[PDB]
Amino acid sequence: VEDPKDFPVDLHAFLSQAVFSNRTVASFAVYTTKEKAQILYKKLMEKYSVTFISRHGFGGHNILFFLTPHRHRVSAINNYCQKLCTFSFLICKGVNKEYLFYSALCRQPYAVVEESIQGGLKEHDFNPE
Repeated sequence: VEDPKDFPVDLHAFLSQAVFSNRTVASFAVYTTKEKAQILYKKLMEKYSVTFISRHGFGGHNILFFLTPHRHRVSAINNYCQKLCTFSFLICKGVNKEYLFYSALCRQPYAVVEESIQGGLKEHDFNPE
């Protein structure tokens, strides 16, 4: 069983593929092992002063979703996360459709493991589609 090379395909519409873009953004996702995500949940929370972070389970792996008070390049966030990894896989992309992405991670086949605001994010926390 090979490690994933991208996020699951049911999330593709919500993610930015432009991983080398030098525009700064404020919503990110990471797909990695349960072990790395447990650690990164707290480390990213502190490093980037996140306004929200959640950790979700899928197929033996985890996905982190987080929002930041300041904008960052995806490559900077990826660089920080990759420092924890040698053999463990880790995919990091910007999230274009914040609430749609988070809400997909709160329905099967995904499960919320922990999140930083009690009750999570609300649809009304973002503009309507």
